[PDB]
Amino acid sequence: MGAIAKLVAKFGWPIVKKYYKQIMQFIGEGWAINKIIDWIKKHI
Repeated sequence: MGAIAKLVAKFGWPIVKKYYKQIMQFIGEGWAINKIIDWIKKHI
């Protein structure tokens, strides 16, 4: 528990919904907790 929420409390609800096709799409494999974070911020 707490896979996508990690990006919500960090970035924002409306900020994760835009990159939901990537974040949740990555975790499905075996990403880390220090990846999706630096990833989103890097994109935006």
